[PDB]
This record gives sequence, structure tokens and C-alpha cells, in this order.
Amino acid sequence: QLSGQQQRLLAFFKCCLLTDQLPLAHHLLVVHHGQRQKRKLLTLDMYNAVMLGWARQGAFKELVYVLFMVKDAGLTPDLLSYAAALQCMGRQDQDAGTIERCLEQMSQEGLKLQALFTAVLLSEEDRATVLKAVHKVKPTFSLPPQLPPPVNTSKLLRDVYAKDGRVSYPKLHLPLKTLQCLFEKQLHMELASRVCVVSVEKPTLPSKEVKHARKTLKTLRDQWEKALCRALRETKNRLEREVYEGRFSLYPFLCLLDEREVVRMLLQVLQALPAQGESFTTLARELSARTFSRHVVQRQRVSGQVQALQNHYRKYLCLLASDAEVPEPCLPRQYWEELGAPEALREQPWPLPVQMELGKLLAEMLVQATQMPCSLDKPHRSSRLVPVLYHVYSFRNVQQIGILKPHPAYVQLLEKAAEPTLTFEAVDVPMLCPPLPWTSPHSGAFLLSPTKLMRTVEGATQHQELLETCPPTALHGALDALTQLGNCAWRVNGRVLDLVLQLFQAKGCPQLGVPAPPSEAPQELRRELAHCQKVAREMHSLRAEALYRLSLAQHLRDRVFWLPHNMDFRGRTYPCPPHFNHLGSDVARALLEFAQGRPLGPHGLDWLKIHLVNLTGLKKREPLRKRLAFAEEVMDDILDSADQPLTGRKWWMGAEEPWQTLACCMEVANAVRASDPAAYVSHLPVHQDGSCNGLQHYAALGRDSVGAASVNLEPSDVPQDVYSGVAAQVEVFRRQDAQRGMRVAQVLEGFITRKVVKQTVMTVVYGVTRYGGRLQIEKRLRELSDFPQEFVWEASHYLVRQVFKSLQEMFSGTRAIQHWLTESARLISHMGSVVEWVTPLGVPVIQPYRLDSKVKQIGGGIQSITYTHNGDISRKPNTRKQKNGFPPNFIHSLDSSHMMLTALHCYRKGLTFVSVHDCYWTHAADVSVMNQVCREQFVRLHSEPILQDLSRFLVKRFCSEPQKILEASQLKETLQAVPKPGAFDLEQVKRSTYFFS
Amino acid sequence: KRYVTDRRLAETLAQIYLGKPSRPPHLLLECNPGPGILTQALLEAGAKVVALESDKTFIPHLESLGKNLDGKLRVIHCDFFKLDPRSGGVIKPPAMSSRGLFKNLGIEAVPWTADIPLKVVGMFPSRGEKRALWKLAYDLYSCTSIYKFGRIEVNMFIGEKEFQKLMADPGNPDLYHVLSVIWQLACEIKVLHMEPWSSFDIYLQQKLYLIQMIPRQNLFTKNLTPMNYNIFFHLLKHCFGRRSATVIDHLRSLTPLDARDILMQIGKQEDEKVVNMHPQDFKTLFETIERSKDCAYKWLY
DNA sequence: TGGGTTTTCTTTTCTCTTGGCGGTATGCAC
RNA sequence: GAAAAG
DNA sequence: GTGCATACCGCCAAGAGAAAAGAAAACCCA
Ligand SMILES: Nc1ncnc2c1ncn2[C@@H]1O[C@H](COP(=O)(O)OP(=O)(O)OP(=O)(O)O)[C@@H](O)[C@H]1O
Ligand SMILES: [Mg+2]
Repeated sequence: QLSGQQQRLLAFFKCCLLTDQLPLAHHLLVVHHGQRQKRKLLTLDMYNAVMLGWARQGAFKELVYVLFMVKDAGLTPDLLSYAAALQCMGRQDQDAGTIERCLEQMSQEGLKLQALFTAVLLSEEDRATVLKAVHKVKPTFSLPPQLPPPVNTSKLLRDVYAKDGRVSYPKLHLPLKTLQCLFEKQLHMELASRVCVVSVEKPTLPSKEVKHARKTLKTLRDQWEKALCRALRETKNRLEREVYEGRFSLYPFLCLLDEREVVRMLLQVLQALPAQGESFTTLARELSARTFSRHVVQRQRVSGQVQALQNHYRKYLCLLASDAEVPEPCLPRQYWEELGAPEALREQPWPLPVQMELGKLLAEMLVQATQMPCSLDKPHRSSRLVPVLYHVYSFRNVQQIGILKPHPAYVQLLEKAAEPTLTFEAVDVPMLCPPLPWTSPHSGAFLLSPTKLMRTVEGATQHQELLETCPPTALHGALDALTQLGNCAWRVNGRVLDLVLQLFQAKGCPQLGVPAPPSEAPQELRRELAHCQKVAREMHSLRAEALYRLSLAQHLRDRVFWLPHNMDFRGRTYPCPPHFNHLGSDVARALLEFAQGRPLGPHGLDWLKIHLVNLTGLKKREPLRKRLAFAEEVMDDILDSADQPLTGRKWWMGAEEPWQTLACCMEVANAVRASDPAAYVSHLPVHQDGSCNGLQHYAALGRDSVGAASVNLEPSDVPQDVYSGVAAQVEVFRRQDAQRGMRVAQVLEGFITRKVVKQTVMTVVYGVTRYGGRLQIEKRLRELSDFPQEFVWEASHYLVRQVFKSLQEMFSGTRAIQHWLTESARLISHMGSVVEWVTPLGVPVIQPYRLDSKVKQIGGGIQSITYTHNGDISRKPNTRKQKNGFPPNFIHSLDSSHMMLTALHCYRKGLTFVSVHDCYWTHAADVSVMNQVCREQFVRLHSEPILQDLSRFLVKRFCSEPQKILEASQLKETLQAVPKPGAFDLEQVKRSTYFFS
Repeated sequence: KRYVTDRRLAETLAQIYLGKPSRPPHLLLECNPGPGILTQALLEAGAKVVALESDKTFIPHLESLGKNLDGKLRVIHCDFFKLDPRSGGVIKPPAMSSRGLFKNLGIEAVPWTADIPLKVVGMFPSRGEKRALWKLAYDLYSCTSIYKFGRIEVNMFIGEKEFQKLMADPGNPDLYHVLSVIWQLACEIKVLHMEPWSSFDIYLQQKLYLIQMIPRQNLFTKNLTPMNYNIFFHLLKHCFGRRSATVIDHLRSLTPLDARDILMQIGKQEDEKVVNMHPQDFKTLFETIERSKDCAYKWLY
């Protein structure tokens, strides 16, 4: 790779290209001419950048000067140099003989005229100019015609992507003009880059102190606005002086946005800084990320890409709009590509050091520019000026942590002048329009903001380049499934919102999930103060997140909104808006319902009734006929819980999922009071969930008859649970341990239930330490009120044992597959590699767990913060993490593939399908069809030899070493040592009622 | 945690542990008496001795042979570093509470400002003089664990490394830190004994040393209260976080008050470094801030 | 062989590494 | 330091 | 050719922020 300062200079010249500051770039290129120490740092890419810049202006003298610079250091000109020359000669309307001479020289040196139009990444304006320049000399030369788009022909994705089939793709309930207007609304939101929402906290009455503090804060913010502006222009002139002499100043990066936008962003991050201040490097990363994400939107605004996106989008909406018909039905990505696709090349992220210095410069200039009067008690009093922010440190063991903490007077000014509004970033808010179809790992989700295909903690990431090395048709199913998940219109259940806002604004109800305010918090002495601070801080954080979620729910109350979906590195699908989505708590799931509704038909209402029982937590171990009989027994309780939620018999609070049960009670109450219940149009999603879907996939891989009986892959009249049986065995050992000299047996009594061992028995097939089981079986015991708090540790270690004692001689094939996966991960990580595998749908998955992280240091004024490179710069895979991660990551890849196949085959049948991870949601009318499709896709996924295909792929990928195979023959034989499949037959899963229930 | 078999000059340390010959109500809380040779050396003094052995293998013999002592030993199974539970469910034989130990002894000291209630002799392990040294100071300002009832002497063995660093002043500026400031004003720590570390057997090195940990009445003040101590510590660690800076820079990092005004209240003038601070200087820097009652915003802890 | 280090995986909200000195290498004015 | 989802 | 300013790297002390409570055993550096 290049040097660090080489990256600084390359980013400098690229940002001078994007700020249209060519004399500055030419001057700094001239200053590094005349020395050898830093012209050695100058590489061909920087000269090509200045080459292209002077090309786009039509300048020929500087063009020839840069050519002489390239030939002066012995550097050979590249394809981009001749493309830039042809661009400048096309723009200048050069004489045809000289362009002829240029093309003869270009063909003489060894260039490929055909490859320059394709291999060189360049805009369509550059393409048109170079095409005109060539065609003035060679008018018979032409580019190859566009091929028809490829069609994926894998066996699992053969029924989809087959044109000889009867399809009924579902269509949105909104017409073409409405969706165009929603597109314009979301475009304006993403151009504005921020959303202001009204807080759902009850308003404080106007007072003299409130408005006085309001005016004081407004005057202070205007003073800071002018101070930030003055400091920004003084820094701008200092950095321009530092560019005239040859130095990397960060001047074009500060010229990437207008001054008002940078001052506005700095005022925003000043506003959104808590009383306990955030880490300094967190502010640096946040400011760099916000500057980059606003530069992206500004660049598409200036370049004309927004208008092209509009022109493509109003044509794309004819596929989804109800009133508009396409001539040939097709998938959204296929209609995006069959329509003339707008050009969207990836924009490269900034170099991470330069990101850090931009963030640090903005943070330092915010710290220095803002000053407040120290004595706010008397405005007429003369007061010295103190900084609004301070650099405190916090020490954790060896660690020294820099924190920017606000002034306590500024904080007291913030809570005294309570702000009625709240501000969100536009990517943290649900989309008002259907998202862009995922046509590549670079285009999709939000309209103008870049969204990653795979979620990652680190900035530099191995997953995206692996997503790009694969064949183009490999990711087609995953992209179409993510598009289908994002193409689900959501709306807010306003009644549940009314009840939760009723309880939030008053004294909260902590048992239902509505947080209580710290005004109701409790208020040897130091022990009481410490407990008061701890409880108050926990309640305050909980109510803060509830305030954010409820404010977003109130904002989207009358709007149809879409949640674009993203992946993790293992393939599971997460909606991009973080606060308000259907993967959240019971309250958030109760708020959300489908916007398009389906008539219930002949079997809808029954499923709704079953769903209600499924949300009570009662009759979990009963057949569906017993669940429906129970729902018919408690119908009056359902009607009273719907009609009188907080003023009646309050049955729904006793449910395991109370707000969801209340919403389903309202849906059932509306449906049974309809004149024709088949004609009732229902918008409430109905959920089908797998009983230990990890065990389901494990038994499907191993073909274990006992496991496929135990988790419902074998047909049965009753549902089967592993948790109840194991908990019964633990109660047998607890009764055996009773009436002896052990106190924990009589302490436990009836606290051994499904819930306390649920997490452990769920986990154990993913290798769990005996120490982690203590923490795993103590929070569930700590939340119990009848449990004594003294014996939490004793009962925790009592439930660590007698569970693994109960789980011995159980799940033999599952444990064998676990052991083989664990040893394969251990030996792959032990040979200095990361574990990599391909899903049956073709998605490549790699594990980013490396120890000994590479660290670098920034020299600065306020402090020196350490930043970590993780984009393959670390060269040691972390064996413990790979071992502990592979047996769950493979199963998560498998059930993500199952969900994607179920989604793609339900889409062809006109079904609205969404999914929480292993919980498939659809309309109550379509549940059986979904069930049917689910079962076939399970049988279609597991008819394929996933273990054997994984083994031979692992042999091809990780066993091809020229010399390392001598020591790697042991891992070669362990990859060829899948345990044999048992005697379970998969088409019985087609007849399994309680597979998903 | 070392089991010492050497009897070398045990009488001299026993007599300096004894103090006044007339009074044997002073008790010796001997920690880790494995072989019991040091136990017999402490019994040669004639005062009552209580053992706090924690290892289960050496504890059954420790209850035995106490009849020959005619009641000079009350064996309690615990360890001196844990005492008051921090994240604790029930009582286990390795760790008990201060109330249980003090009710077994029966000794309770209502006033802190009176004469010393009790004496503790002990050791620190090969790794962990810093952790338990931090722990005793945490117990010592806010009255917790062994210091919870009274002003108990903790006369004990330390490494020589600490006795260089903990008794450091701005003289010898290379080794100087926060435990130095806390302990040198907290206790009057003098010279007792200087035995070699490798001379003592364990069931090329820094030499062992012995210190007197005796708290001072000057500790708790109208401005330095036992409840404000965590405000105090965040000065000392932050001021030594970057130690080549003036105290004005660290006060502007830690306090919204005019630092130069605080320095013209204490006396040092505007160039003066955190390394050139005596331990009492940090205490005075803490308490000059407090009496400005009009300025309510005093700290950024 | 003896001793320091972590405790199944993913995701989200709340809000947890820096500093000082000294030595070595390199580039520039007289 | 806490909470939630799978 | 020589001395001084600048930038980069090593390296131990960080005060190994108190948990030195804890049933539990395997992994990597010494
Ligand atoms: N803690 C966890 N560790 C690993 N995988 C987990 C964990 N929690 C959930 N999963 C994964 O999510 C799925 C289980 O989710 P869920 O909470 O519904 O449990 P379950 O045992 O399937 O539930 P139920 O029996 O109540 O229907 C499996 O695919 C499993 O691999
Ligand atoms: Mg489930």
C-alpha cells in the first residue's frame, strides 16, 4: 500500500477535483516539484487526478505540463491519462488531424480502445466526450450492444426466475401519483438531512423563568453562530496560506460544504450532547461521518443525479402502483434494470486518518469557539467567559479516556428551558416512499444516502469486497428478498399509541413496559445516595429511549411508511430505522400493523383466534383445536380487554405479551362483530414461529429421528417442547435434592419453569461455558419478586448443574454436527484464516474476528486519540471467537436462507411476508399458504446436501495449499468427516402441523 | 500470601507491636498464620492474638492446640482483604463481614477521634500491592470494612518499590503518583523493619519492608468530608494524568472557576506544576474551592 | 510445566485509551 | 452501568 | 561537513477505578 501522507495527498487532489479548486492542486503539485523526498510520494494516481481535472476544464497548457511531469519522473502514462486527453480534445473542439494523431499514439503505445470505455470507471459525461473524440476520427467504431440481463439458474432459485410460470405478484394499495408525491416528500427529507418531531412528553406551562431561559439560550446560540463563523473563516484563511506553501491543510475538505452547513452541523452536535459528555473520539467520528454523508447528498444534488433518480423512479412506480400495469410482470430489480437504469458509481470513503483529523479539527474549533458567561444568576453582572465544553478524563483500570463534558450551567439551562422538539437524522427515520430496489451491494434502501449491504461495527470491512468478487447472479435471491422485505407498507396502530401515550404522559406503568419518570423515583447515607443515583439514571435512560420511540411513532401516525432492510454478515435481515421497527419490544410490535389488508376468507378468523392464544402464553403445549376452543372460551374476556382496556377486568395485562395481545384482542373484536367475517379486511400480522429453529435445522442436517420427533419435524397431534421436558427433569432432581441438607432445593420451590431454563436449553447446542450459564440463569431469577435475593448466586450455580446433567445422552447427531463445526472453525482459524462459507442461495459469509488490533496515533492540540485499523490490517484470526461463533453463524445462515426462500416463493403467490428472525409474519388469510410454502422450502433447502456441499466447498476454498497441506491434512480429513445422516425422512415435514405454530 | 517460617528478630518486632507493657487489650489480627511460628512469636508477647487464616488446609490444626494457650486465640475463618460484600449473595467461609468479625470479637468503637481501637498486622501478595493498597484507602476515607467502626492500625509488610513511590515527594520526581498523595497525608508512615523478601520462605528481587498504617485526625475536615472523597480523587488522578502541565490547565479541565484566582488563594503563582506538589498541597487545592459558596458549580466529576 | 485471560452468537437503545520522555533517523541553513 | 429482540 | 529543528518509534513505569468473593475449566505466553 501507499504511505499515509500519500493517502493524504491523494484525498487532497480528489477533494480539489470535487471542490473545483484546480489552481490550488496545480500549485501544490508544483511545490512538490523541485524535491525528491515528497515527489517520491507522488504516484501516478495523483497525476491522473490532476490530469482529469485539467481535462474537464478544457485546459491544454496545464495538461501538457502534467504530461511533462509524468515523463520527467520516468512514470508511464495510464489509460486515464489518454482518456483525459481525449476528453480535453473533445471539449476544445480540436482539429480532427490532431485527435487522429492522439488516437494513433494511443493505439501505438499498447492501449485497448474497447477496454477504456468499460474498465475505466468514469461518468457518462466523460464517456460521451471521449466517444465524440473517437468518432470524429473513427466514425465506424462503436461500443458492443447491451446484452439482455442474466437470469439465475441455481436449483434452489430455479422456480423463481422461470418465465414459464403462472405468477400473481401483489401490488400496493396506493396509486401512481400518491407514490410519486411520497417519493418527493422523502427526497425533500433526505435533502434536508434532519427531521424535527414534537416530543410526546406533556408540555410544561409557560412561565417567566422558562421563556427567560429560552431567550438566554437563543441569544447565546446566535453568539456561538457568529463565533463559529469567524473561527471557520480564520481557519480557512490559515489553511489557504498553508496550501500556498506546500502542505496538506484540510482546506478542500472544509470547502466541501458551505460554511452555514458546517456551523449548523456543529450547533446540532452541541445541542445533542448529554449532561454526561460523550467521548472525544466519538465526536470526531460523528462529525466526520456527518460531513461525508452531507457531502454525498450535496454531490448528487449538484451533479444532476437527483433528477435522473426522479425520472427513473416515476417510471419504476408503474410496477408497484395498483392502477398502472407493466406489459410483462417482473421483479422490482428486474423492472429497475429493464428500464433504463441510471448511472450510480460507488463513492469511495475518505481515508481514515483524514476522517479523524477532520473530526478533531471540527471538535477543537467547536470547543474553542463556544464561550458562555460563567455567572448566569445575574445578567447585569459582569462575568468572565468560560468554555461551554471541557476536556475531562475518566480512568478505567489502566485506561485513560477523554470526554467532552458540558458546563453544568449550560445543562441546567437545557432542562430549565425544556425544548418541545427532537431531532433525528434522516436515515434513522422510516422512509415515506418505497425504498430503492437492491440492485447491487451499493445501491438500495434510502434514496440518496449510501447504505451498506452488510452491517458491520468497523469502518473498513471485508464483507463488501467479498460481496463484489462473487458472480453477479449469486446475490440475486438475497437482493430480491431484501427488496420484498423493504416493500412492505407499514402503518401505526393508533389505538395502542393512544393508550401508551396515556400511560407515558402520566405516571408510567413499569410492568407493561411504559417507563416511569424519575419524578417518581426514590429520593449508610452514602449508600442511600448511591442507590438513588443508580435507580434514577436507569429510569432516566429507559424513559429517554421510550420518548424517542414514542415520538417517532407519533410522527408516523397518519403516514404509510416503509422500513428498508439490511443484512448482518451472517445473512439475517434487520430494518435500517433503529428506534421504531417490528423487531423491537412488545409495545413497538403492538404499534405496527400492515397498511394493505386482505379479506379473512373461510379460515382467517380461526388463525386470528389462535394468534391471540399464542400471545397469551397460555395453552402453549396444546393442539390447535384446543387453542381455538380456549379462544372461544375466553371470548368475553377478549371483548372486554378490547372495549375497556384500562377501565375493565384487565385480562390482557396478564398475558406474556400484553400490548400485542391487546392489539390482537381489538382485531378479533372487530372481526367477530363484522356482518360477514370472511369479508372483514384485516391488517394485523399473524406470526408463525419455530420451536427451537436451531434444533430444527440441526435435526434437518443430521436427519435425526429422535430430534425431529422432539422438535416438530415429525407429524404429531400435540406440540413438542424440549424446554418443558428438560425443566421437568430439573424438577425431578430438585425434588430429589429436597428434604436433605441443601437449602437451595426448598428455596427454589416452583421457580423452576420453562423461562429460567429456556435460554440455556436453547443455547446449549451452541457451545456454552458453564460460567456463562450462571449469568444466563440469574437475570431471569433476579427479575422474580417472590425469589429471595440472597440465594441468587446459589440458585444460579444450582441451575448451571442438573441441566447439563439432564442434557447428557441427548441430541447425539446435533452434538456431533456441533463438534465437527467447532473443530473445523478451530483448525481454519489455527492455520491463520477466517472461516468463510457460501449459503445455498449463494451469499458469501465471512467472520470478522481478529485479535491484536492495529493501532495508530494522531498528534493534536487538545489530546491524542488512538484509532484502530481493522480492514484486514490485523493478521491474526481470533481462534476462540471463531470457535464460539461458527456453530451459531452457520445455523443463522441456514434460517436466513429458509426465510429468503419462503419470502421469494410467497411473493409469487401474492402474499405479504415479513419476518422477525424465525418468526414469519403474514396476513391471517394467507397463513396456511405461507405454512405450506415454508414446509416445501424447508424440504427444498434440506434435500440439498448442505453438510456435503459445505465440505466440498471448504475443501476447494481452504485446501489448495502448495506447501501447507502437509500439516493441513488433519484439517483436510476433519472437513471430510461429516457424521452420517440418520433415518428421518423430510416430506413428513410437509405434514407437520406444529413445525411453525 | 506467603507463609513465613523465619523466627529472625521476631522478639523485636513483637515488642514494637506490643507498645505499652501494661496493656494487653490491644489485639493482633495476624493474617495468614500457616506454619504458626509467627503465631508462637506473637504469643511470646503475652497479649491476645486473633488469626484470620483463609486457606482450608491449614485451618483445622489452627483450632487445635488452643487449649494449651488457655484462651489466647479465637480462630475465625475469613480473609482480611474482602470483608464487606460488594457483589455478594450469602456468607461463605472464605469471606465474612466486618459486623460478624467485630461481633465475634465484641469490640466496638463509637468515637473515631478517640484512642486507637485495634491493630492489624498483615502482608500484601507478590502481585497486588496496588489493588489492595487502593482498597484500604477506599475503606479509609469513607469508613468501610476494617476502618468502619474505628481508627484501626494496619501495620503491615509492603514492597520496597511502593516505599519509594508512596513516600515520594516532588523530590525524586520520576516515581510519584496518586496513592503517594492519598497515603502520605492519610497515615503517618514511618520506619519499622527492613527484612529481605527472599529470606522468607514460600510454600533477584525487591527487598521486603514494613510500614505503619495509622490514620490521622487531620484527615476529615469541614471541606474534605468522608462523602466527598471521590470528588477529591478525580483531581489527583487527572492532575497526574498529564503531569507536565501547570495546575491552571488541569483546573480549567476540572473546574469552571478562575484557576489563577484559586492559585492566588493558595499561594503558588501561575507557572507551578502538578509534579512540584506536596501531598498537603492537593488537599489545600481541594479545600480552597469549597468555601466559595456563591459559585455553586464547583467540579466536573 | 506454571501462570495470566475469557466464559455461545447476532442486532438495537441508553453513552468506557492517553501521555510523557528519550533515542534514532532525516532534512535543511551556514 | 442498564434495558430490549432473536 | 556540521549543528539544529522536525517527525517517528519504543517503552516501560499509567495509580493493573476497589471488587483480592465466589463452585471451573480450557487456551496462549513465559
Ligand atoms: N442466545 C442465542 N444464541 C444463539 N442463537 C440464538 C440465541 N437466541 C436465539 N437464537 C437463534 O434464534 C432462533 C431461536 O429464537 P427463539 O427466541 O424464537 O427461540 P426458540 O427456541 O425457537 O423458541 P420457541 O421454542 O419459544 O418457539 C434460533 O434460530 C437460534 O439459533
Ligand atoms: Mg421460536
